[PDB]
Amino acid sequence: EKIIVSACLLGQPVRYDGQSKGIVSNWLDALGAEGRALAFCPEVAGGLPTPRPPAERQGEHVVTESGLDVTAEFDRGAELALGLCLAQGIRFALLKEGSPSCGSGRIYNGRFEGVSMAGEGKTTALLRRHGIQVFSEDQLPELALALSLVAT
Ligand code: SF4
Ligand SMILES: [Cl-]
Ligand SMILES: [Cl-]
Repeated sequence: EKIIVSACLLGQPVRYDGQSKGIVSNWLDALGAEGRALAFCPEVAGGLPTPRPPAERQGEHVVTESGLDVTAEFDRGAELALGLCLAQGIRFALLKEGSPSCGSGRIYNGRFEGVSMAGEGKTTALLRRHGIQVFSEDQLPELALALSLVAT
């Protein structure tokens, strides 16, 4: 029935630079109009401000370029995303690609050099570990299908 969605994909200005990543989708707009797309930002939920410095995963740690360790906030935001899914009975997530929290197919490599690698963010990894299917904004058709199959 409902899905959890990265708040930036819904146009909320919660990105590290205060920007949004609002996607153009008639389907996502309709889902939101029905009260079925729950906005959530793991980094803001975890206690990080907006704006905030860029961060990259370095294995299980998440750090900024200056070496500040923000894993505590990233892990809290991931656990709150899981908590919202369990409370609302959500089995699907639409999360922002490339993010150290929301990435699902790729993330930055931890070297702060603009290089991506195959991998997932901290929130995606925890949701997948608990049986929640995570799709990126590049997989809207697949997500829409997965949600429609259980409708009747
Ligand atoms: S943590 Fe996820 S939802 Fe929040 S701004 Fe970053 S990519 Fe978007
Ligand atoms: Cl960006
Ligand atoms: Cl990106």
